[PDB]
Amino acid sequence: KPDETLSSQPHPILADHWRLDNFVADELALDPQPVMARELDYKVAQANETTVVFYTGLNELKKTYVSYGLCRALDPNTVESKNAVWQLEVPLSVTPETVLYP
Amino acid sequence: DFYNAQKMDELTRVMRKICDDNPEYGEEMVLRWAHGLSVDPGRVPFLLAEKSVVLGRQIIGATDTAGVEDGVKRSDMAAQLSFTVPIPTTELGGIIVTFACIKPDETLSSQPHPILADHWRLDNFVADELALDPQPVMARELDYKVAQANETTVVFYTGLNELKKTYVSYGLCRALDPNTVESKNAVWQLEVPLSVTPETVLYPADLPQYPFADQQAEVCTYVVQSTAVMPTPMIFGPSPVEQLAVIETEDLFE
Amino acid sequence: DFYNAQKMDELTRVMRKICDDNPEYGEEMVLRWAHGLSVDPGRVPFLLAEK
Amino acid sequence: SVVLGRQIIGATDTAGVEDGVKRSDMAAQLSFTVPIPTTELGGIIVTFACI
Amino acid sequence: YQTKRNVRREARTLMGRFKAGKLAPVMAVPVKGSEGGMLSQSVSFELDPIAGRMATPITAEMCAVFVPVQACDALKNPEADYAGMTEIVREKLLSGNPLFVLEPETDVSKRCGVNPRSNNGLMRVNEIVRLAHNCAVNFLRRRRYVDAVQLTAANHSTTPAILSQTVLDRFNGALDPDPNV
Amino acid sequence: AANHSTTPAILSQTVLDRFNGALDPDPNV
Repeated sequence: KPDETLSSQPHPILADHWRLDNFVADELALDPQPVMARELDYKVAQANETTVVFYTGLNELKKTYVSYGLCRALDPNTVESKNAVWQLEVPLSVTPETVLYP
Repeated sequence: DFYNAQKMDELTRVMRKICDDNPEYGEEMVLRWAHGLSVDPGRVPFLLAEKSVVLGRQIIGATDTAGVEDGVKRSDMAAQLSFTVPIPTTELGGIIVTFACIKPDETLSSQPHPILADHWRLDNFVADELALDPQPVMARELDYKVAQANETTVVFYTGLNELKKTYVSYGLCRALDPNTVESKNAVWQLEVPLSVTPETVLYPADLPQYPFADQQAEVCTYVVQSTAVMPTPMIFGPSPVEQLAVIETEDLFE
Repeated sequence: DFYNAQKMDELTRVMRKICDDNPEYGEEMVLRWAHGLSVDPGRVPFLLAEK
Repeated sequence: SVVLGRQIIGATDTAGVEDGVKRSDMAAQLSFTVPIPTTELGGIIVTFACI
Repeated sequence: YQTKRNVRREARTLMGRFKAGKLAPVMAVPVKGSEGGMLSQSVSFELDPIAGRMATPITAEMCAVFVPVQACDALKNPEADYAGMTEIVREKLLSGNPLFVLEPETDVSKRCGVNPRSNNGLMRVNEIVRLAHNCAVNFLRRRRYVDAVQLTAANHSTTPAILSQTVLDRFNGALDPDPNV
Repeated sequence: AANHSTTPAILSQTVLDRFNGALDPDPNV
């Protein structure tokens, strides 16, 4: 198998508005909040953005962030002699529960 | 007078030492300093780390008949840099931006010899003692790549024989033809126009890569690796649980 | 509920203890406290002696 | 003064192995440190390098 | 509430190419209020093949700049008075309207490694990264020479590097001397 | 029992487990 590491995922903080958190209000939050698509990868269709992938967590998208991919400025046509890229580009979003390779 | 002077002169140098020793506050901190005031500290940026290194070299030589006869070889350059610094806690936070820049040798190549490029004349030491004023340093004293009109122009106005304290040069012999030494092409240095715009902290907008086959190509190939641990006061609320089909189906709780 | 309550009730008393324990900032420091901010310190007066 | 060293690099391709093609590389290093002679009117120090 | 109780973790690995002689940004780690800890970054270097032998040394530098939110506000609102003061930004945060809003992707954002957000099918990224980069570039330039050319909040591409020693400083000169001294 | 060919591998960590999520939470908890 190749490396199982994500490459298409927006930064939880830098990809969203810079807003001041209400800590007091967040204390009174012990219910499952939605985690809609477009929070997991940027390769999302127009209709799928509103759909809810999984229904869990309060700021769970910030406990751990892991990414491994090429810079968006770089052209993949190059680095054919430094082609150190082999990772699973799973569609994500759709079918979040899946123990099966493509 | 001569007491207000010899004090304003000395006091002026103190002001000069603040603008440069405390940058990004020039012409504003000195004014507040004189009146006995201060500036807001938290607005200013600051540096966290600064690492530098010179790339190593490895030579790989061709073994085929053509390579052996001609003497073909390759140069490989690589380096590693890393730092570990603490993050500065702030009420409103901030952004940490990292940079990675590759530059050639910053050494002059076009500059006349102060002594051998001028007339051999006997200095008047007694007269030079009575010289404590800023003398001109006109163009044509810094490089020989100067237009006809620019020779008379004054680049900077400073120094008494300051062009002889230190002389540094690194360049090819003028007799040599650059068309040769294409297999010993160890030349990569900044050929800044000089003379014009003496004050400039900026590289030219287009720096060609002479040693590389493609000048417009991005020579380097960088791989970054960052790991950050950031204690934060965020709540990080709970993790829900899945639903069991047996419950609400067979009425285990009734 | 009864967990948001029994927490808001307890958290409310903490807010009450700040306005009185830190006067001349009532209804303004608690708001900044909840969001995790602070106030400008040098504007406020303070007492020197009391005999 | 010094006598140049020699290093031999041999071809490995089929033509080079059969014919026995090889190259000779010659290099040397020279340096000195001497005091400059002080004179009232000065002088010029000229260096030479001859093979 | 401004005390450490929990921890975050980030692990970003990126790959790309940057032209020599250009101050190329590589990464941008965000820091929010009342946060701290350890930061560890590493960058590798690998140049394209060079014909013949190289004797002129090539220098590679790694730099890190912390840009407060206060400085970024000044670039966004330069004409406004008191724009970058702590109280002004502190008050605007309480209003509710976000202090920084999303902008389209740019080379600085793409090179900093921040992945975009699909807002109605268009890639989006916060404006703070671009503003922070320009301020950081100016800060580096000011160290060599205070009266250096300053970049506005319209820059959306890399910048040329900064000389180690200017011509004026090399000769210990001055453009306009003073008569009193 | 109709499979007569190899099968794709199994992921080391699913998306749902990676984020510690759930498709349908419970109301009682």
